[PDB]
Amino acid sequence: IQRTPKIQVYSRHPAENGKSNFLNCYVSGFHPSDIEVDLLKNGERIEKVEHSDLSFSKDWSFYLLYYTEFTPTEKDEYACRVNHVTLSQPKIVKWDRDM
Amino acid sequence: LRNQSVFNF
Amino acid sequence: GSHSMRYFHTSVSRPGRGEPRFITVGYVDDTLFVRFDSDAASPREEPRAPWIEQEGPEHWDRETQICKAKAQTDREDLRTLLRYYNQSEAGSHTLQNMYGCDVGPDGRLLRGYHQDAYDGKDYIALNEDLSSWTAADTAAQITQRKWEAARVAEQLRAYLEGECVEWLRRYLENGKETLQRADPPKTHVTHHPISDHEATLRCWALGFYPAEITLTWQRDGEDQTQDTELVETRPAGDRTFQKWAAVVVPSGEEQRYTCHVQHEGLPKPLTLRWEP
Repeated sequence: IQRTPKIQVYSRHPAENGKSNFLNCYVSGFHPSDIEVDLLKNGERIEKVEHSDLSFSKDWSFYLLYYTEFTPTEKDEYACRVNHVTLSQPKIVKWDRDM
Repeated sequence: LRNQSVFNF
Repeated sequence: GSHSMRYFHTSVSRPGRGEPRFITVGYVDDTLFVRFDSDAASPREEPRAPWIEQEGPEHWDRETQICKAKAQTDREDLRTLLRYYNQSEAGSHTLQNMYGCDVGPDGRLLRGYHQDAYDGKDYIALNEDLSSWTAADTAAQITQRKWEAARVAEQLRAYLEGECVEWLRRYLENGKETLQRADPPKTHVTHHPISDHEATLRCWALGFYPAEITLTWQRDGEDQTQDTELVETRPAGDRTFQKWAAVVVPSGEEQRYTCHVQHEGLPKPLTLRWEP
């Protein structure tokens, strides 16, 4: 029995072009715990990406926060790419400043 | 502060 | 208000890739304060909150010793569970344990916990009485019998009612600046046209602590439970949390909708509307 991750891509503070912020990808509600998470800048993998220590919810499902410091702009597109044993292919969720 | 006790299944 | 202390443990076997990875974290409410990772360069119980840094080296040694002993018993338990569930030694399996206590505003014990899961399913749990067990199946019933013979529940009860509550009280006082401060949510409503005939109203809550919050939309004063899209509460990365609730509204009917916000940091629940 396996649970597929829920994925949310968002910023720490409300986005303002030219101002430093943090880009977050929160993955949650998944089982087993092995998971691959990438943050993308214009479709390419961001190198400086940290993550929280593995923890779990009351229903035993796992959650992780992946994050990086970034300066949002009008042109630059950001996304989060997730792979897990429940996914036949990597799922990409685009960053939408309104979500 | 953690529980120091050890128990096995 | 009310508070909790919890320790979470996860062991994940990886046959053919060395020994199981063990990761354990401790929290007071929604604040991480200690972590231990068996895959770290020098595994130790590491402080993760400024208010715990004051604890001495004898304290770090104790905690590290417990984490190492728990990684070892988990490795033994993962082998045991292969036998109890008649499984091959080829697959990866997960063992999870949580234990802790809840206290009220007066610091008295509200309840204690000790529970385990195997491969993401309940295995065995200490009941709220701190004296009896709930076993999920005939394999967990074997552990129940062993734990009843060893009077494990009595040992757990003594820790949960004693050290667990006393150290939670100690941490709450040492961390009173952050642990006993509730940050109310920063709230606003955004409007997003979907088409000529409908738009999205999204009610936001940002920068709040602790994570617990209630965000709801009403139409003419009636809760819109079925029609509200509610995202899971999410960490911002600066200790605070975020959440939003959205409803699809027909053009021109925006003033029939109201957003309701409940949070510990709020003396009274808030009511918001889409302003322009």
